[PDB]
Amino acid sequence: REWKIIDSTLREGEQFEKANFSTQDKVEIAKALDEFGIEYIEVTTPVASPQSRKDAEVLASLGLKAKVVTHIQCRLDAAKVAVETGVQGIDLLFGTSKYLDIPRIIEEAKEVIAYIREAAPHVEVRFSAEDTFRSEEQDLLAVYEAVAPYVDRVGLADTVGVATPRQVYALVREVRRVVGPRVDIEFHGHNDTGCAIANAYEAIEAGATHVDTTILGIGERNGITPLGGFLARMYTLQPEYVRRKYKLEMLPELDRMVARMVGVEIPFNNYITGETAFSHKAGMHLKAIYINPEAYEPYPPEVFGVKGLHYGEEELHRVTQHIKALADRGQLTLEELDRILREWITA
Amino acid sequence: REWKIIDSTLREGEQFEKANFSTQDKVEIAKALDEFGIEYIEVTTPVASPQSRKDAEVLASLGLKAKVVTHIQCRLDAAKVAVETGVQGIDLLFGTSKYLDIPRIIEEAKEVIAYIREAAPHVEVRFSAEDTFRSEEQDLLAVYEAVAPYVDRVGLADTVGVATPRQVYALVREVRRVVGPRVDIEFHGHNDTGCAIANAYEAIEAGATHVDTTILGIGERNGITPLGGFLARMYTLQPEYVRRKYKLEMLPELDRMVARMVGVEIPFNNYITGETAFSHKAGMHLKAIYINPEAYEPYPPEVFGVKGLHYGEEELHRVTQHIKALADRGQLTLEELDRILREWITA
Ligand SMILES: N[C@@H](CCCC[NH3+])C(=O)O
Ligand SMILES: N[C@@H](CCCC[NH3+])C(=O)O
Ligand SMILES: [Co+2]
Ligand SMILES: [Co+2]
Repeated sequence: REWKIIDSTLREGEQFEKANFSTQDKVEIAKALDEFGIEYIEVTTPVASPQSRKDAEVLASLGLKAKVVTHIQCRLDAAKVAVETGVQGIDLLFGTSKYLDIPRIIEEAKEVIAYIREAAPHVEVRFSAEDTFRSEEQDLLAVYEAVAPYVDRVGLADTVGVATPRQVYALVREVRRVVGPRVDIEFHGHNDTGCAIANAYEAIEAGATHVDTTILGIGERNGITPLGGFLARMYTLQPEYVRRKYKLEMLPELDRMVARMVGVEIPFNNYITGETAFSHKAGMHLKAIYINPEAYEPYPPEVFGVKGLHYGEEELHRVTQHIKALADRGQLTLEELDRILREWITA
Repeated sequence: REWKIIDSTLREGEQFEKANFSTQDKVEIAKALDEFGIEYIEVTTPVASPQSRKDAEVLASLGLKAKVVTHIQCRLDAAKVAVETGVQGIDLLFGTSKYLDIPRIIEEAKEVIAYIREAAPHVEVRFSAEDTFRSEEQDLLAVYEAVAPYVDRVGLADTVGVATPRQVYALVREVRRVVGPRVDIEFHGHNDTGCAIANAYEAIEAGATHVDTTILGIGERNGITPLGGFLARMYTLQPEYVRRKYKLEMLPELDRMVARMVGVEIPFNNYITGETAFSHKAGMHLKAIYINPEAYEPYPPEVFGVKGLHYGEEELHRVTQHIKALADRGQLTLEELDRILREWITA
């Protein structure tokens, strides 16, 4: 299974009690996420406020590799503002939750999608359900199946943080059946019941292609799938893939940056970067206690920076230039060379 | 599904880097867990060290309601020491992990079980696999099925913290098939891939009856299923059951007690008791952002203390005496009256 991350530090993260990111803070965060290799960066909807709009505009025009995306309600005026910011993708939200008129939902959606398709044909269109896991699946599938021919991606969002891993798996398989071969599936999961990482994993197991994370899991309440924890989960299953696509050794810089900005300490037990993530009580690994004589190690700390014509000339040019650039910055490490070259040499 | 908690703060928690509990600390912890309503309290094997043995003896003879249990390797000399401490249950460990002679395992097990059955017939016998989720299931099931007629409970332990929720579910269903109607199933899960709570939940979904937790999830590395997080997960699914069986309003006292003893701060985002567990950025719940006009709430903070002959005379006697005792201590709250009386009045 292949998959991509949608970072939400500048969307979900702004809901975190202590977050108040300046435009400079956001640029710093986005540049670091881009260097890390994150594929998508979602920002708070530009219709939220003048500053949300200004920040979306700045971030979308930074020339990042990562695609800068946003979200809107199903309103033509919101769509208009979002397109104007220059974002590369727009997620349209709907809700059918028991805790909240399907024909209206579908019609308003198609109207807005039609507008975006015409005004900005290059922009990704996504369509997602707020409070997915308190909504009746037949209502969800009805809406997804109606909109799927016209969108690039559909989204499931466990807004309230109650979904169980096997519910996420089941519903993702159902959505895949209904949207067909082309349409991708994104998952956004809150952590109120301790399932955000497990749910993100199970969505991928079931065929989802995109997962939302934030650095340190910051977000509304106890937040969403944390970047570090999610990477740990995926690294144990696909280590070569994960280590190739992301600069895992910079994880501690990302955690520290955000911790400093929002004024928290990294949790004592935080995935990977927490003080005790790799340690145990000296003297307590006793043969009377454990069968295996070694203290177990799920992954190594250093991986996460913790103490006839011819073809291929374009890639050769890019690769050699990139390696040279790293060398001249004093940043050419064995980790970098591995991730740059493994796909060319090994088979 | 009904189920019980095995607290492991005095077994798994002793592996936590910063833990060094005195005998007094352990008594304080065990008394608080007993008041909270935890069913089982597991202590480090008495064969580990003179102090482990002394502490097991003290805890097992405190007259707690909770059952004090321990673990051993499959050795007659270990079994002997464990029985002598007066513990009410003994878990025998085996390992078949790919990362570590089945006939030997089974024979040594039956020898030790036989000894315990004869020497202490009242003691619960449990039988558990170290590093369960890196072991071949056919090896596991072979051992479980051979020992099950003679034990009270079998255990699965994700020692290395790599199991996925659907693996836990599948293997638990398989174990249930093999051990039959009488034998219970316990689950112990590490959190290295962020799945400890989700895995504990899925084990229960599949038929498991016991789950290990520690306060704040302290333990080796980033620890195991945390008490608070697990209770949150279960409360959202079975709120009446959970609120009846445990004094949920004392959760903050338990988290604070352990945090103080081991010298950590409660994580900013800790389940229930963390600073931001219930909060969000003031002003950021915008109608432009969320469809639902209210900021979502998975459970209420106050629930967890966060800001012809006749029959039934014996229970009437116990209930009236208990309510009177609470009143005279100044501890008779509406929460207490609810959990004491709901099972008598409602139907
Ligand atoms: N924070 C929003 C995210 C929605 C994601 C939709 N792609 C929620 O929890 O509902
Ligand atoms: N801390 C031990 C617990 C074993 C539990 C067996 N009932 C482990 O992770 O393997
Ligand atoms: Co959210
Ligand atoms: Co353990």
